[PDB]
Amino acid sequence: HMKEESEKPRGFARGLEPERIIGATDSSGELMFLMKWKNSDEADLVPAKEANVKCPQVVISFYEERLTWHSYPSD
Amino acid sequence: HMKEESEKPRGFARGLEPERIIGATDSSGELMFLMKWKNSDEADLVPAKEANVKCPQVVISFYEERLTWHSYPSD
Amino acid sequence: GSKAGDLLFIEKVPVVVLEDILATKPSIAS
Repeated sequence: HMKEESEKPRGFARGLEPERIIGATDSSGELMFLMKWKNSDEADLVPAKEANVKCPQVVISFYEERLTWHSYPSD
Repeated sequence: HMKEESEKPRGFARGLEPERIIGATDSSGELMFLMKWKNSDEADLVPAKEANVKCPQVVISFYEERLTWHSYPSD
Repeated sequence: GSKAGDLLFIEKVPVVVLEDILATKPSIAS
C-alpha cells in the first residue's frame, strides 16, 4: 500500500531513520546497500555512490562489523 | 627525522593526500586503519571512529576492492 | 610506551564477507 498516496522516491526518500543495513549487492557493476526501513517499505536498493553521501557512517560501520583479516604474511 | 622540527599529530596531522590503505586492526574496540603516506611517515594507526570523518570516501572504497564475498545459497 | 604504544600487529590483506542482500531466506512453513 505504501504510506501516503503521493509517489515517494527510493532509499532516503523523505528522511526516515535508518534501522540497519542488511547487506550489499554489486548490481549493474556497482555495489548497492539494501537499506532497511522501520516504517517505510523495508529494504530498498541504492547505489553505493548515492548511499555514501546519504550516510557514510552507517556504511563504513557496516563493514567494520562484517570484517575479517587474512592470515599474517610473516611466518 | 620526520618533516619539519615542529611536532606533528598522527593520521591526517596536516592534511596530506591519502596514498592507499594497507592495514586494518581492531584495538580495544575500534578499527585502526593503517594509513599510508607518500611524504609523511608512511603507515600510521588511526581509530575507525576518527578516520571515518577524515575521509569516508577513501575508507569505503578500500573495503569495496577488498571484498571476498561469502557464498550464494541456492540448493 | 606512551601514546605511540603500537609498534607491531597485523600486516595481511583485509577482506569483507557479504551474503548479497536476499541470498539466504530460511523457511519451514513452505
